Amino acid sequence: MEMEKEFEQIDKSGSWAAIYQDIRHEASDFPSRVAKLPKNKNRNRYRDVSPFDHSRIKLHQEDNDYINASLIKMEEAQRSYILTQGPLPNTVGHFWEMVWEQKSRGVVMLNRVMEKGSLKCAQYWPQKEEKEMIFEDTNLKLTLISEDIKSYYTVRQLELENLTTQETREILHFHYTTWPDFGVPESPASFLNFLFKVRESGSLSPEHGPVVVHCSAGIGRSGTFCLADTCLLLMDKRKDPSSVDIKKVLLEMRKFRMGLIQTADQLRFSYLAVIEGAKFIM
Ligand SMILES: NC(=S)Cn1cnc(Cl)c1Cl
Repeated sequence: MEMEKEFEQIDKSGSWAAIYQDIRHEASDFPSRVAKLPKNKNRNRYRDVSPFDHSRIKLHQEDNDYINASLIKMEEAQRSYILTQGPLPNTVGHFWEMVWEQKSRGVVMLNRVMEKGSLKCAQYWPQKEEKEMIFEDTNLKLTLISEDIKSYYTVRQLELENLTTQETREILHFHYTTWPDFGVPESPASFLNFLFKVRESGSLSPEHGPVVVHCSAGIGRSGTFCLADTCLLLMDKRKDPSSVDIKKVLLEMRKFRMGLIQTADQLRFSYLAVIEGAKFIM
């Protein structure tokens, strides 16, 4: 079926939970043996969210190459994303090592450091120009260059330096600051505006390594971001945009990381975002 009318048909019939459970039943299951080794317990935020072995990002380190991160490679859309968890106190250095080694231009953050009165990820970037951060385990230096605070999101320019080679690179930090503590946003308008700002920066483009995207577990909000982006790109590329099937795209992405889209409300919100974004395109 088309998307917008499939949408109203699920709303009128109130069957979002049944649609979402079908997705969960059909989703791929692949091994995640490296993630479950005992030496990696303090590298995982949640025991039930792990990268598959076949698609995990490897650190270029011979001691321990493990990080909770997955490469999502979308062949028809010609887009790649790295989806990861919010860094932990003992993985902030690994996180920036990955950004460096994978040649990423942008980092997309969809959570606040504290939500619901608890810490959802480490404070992994510097908050003042004159107070830079040094990650001694991976030999990197990170400096805040500039910061632009808007009503729904903040963009930061950062300088990452590889202290071994003295090479430097500019990283853009796109921070969506207004996702609610419970539920999903009422309108997708500010999320779509944010997606378009990331696109405009070049961070999603083939001349760079894959964008790094995260929330707390790296599957819920993060899944919504890449699912909406890929669906809109396919609607631009194809002769028949109504052939784009969001449930099929989601199942393809779930071949690369488990659990993408965590609730039936996130699924409905993803439909809403794609439906509204397609118009604005023309
Ligand atoms: N009809 C479409 S959108 C084909 N398809 C299904 N899943 C993905 Cl990804 C693609 Cl492409």
